Amino acid sequence: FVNQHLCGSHLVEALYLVCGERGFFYTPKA
Amino acid sequence: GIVEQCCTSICSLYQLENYCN
Ligand SMILES: [Cl-]
Ligand SMILES: [Cl-]
Ligand SMILES: [Cl-]
Ligand SMILES: [Zn+2]
Ligand SMILES: [Zn+2]
Repeated sequence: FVNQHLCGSHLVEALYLVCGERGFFYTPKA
Repeated sequence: GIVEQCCTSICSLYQLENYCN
């Protein structure tokens, strides 16, 4: 299975770098 | 959502900018 909790940890650190000062909302549920 | 799109295949920086505010 794809471990969404471990992937999500990495995706939020990637969003932090790509969005910068714009920020972002992270909602797991689809 | 982002988890569906970017955990089984890689998302480039241009794809991940779609989720910024
Ligand atoms: Cl991992
Ligand atoms: Cl990523
Ligand atoms: Cl990355
Ligand atoms: Zn990891
Ligand atoms: Zn990544």
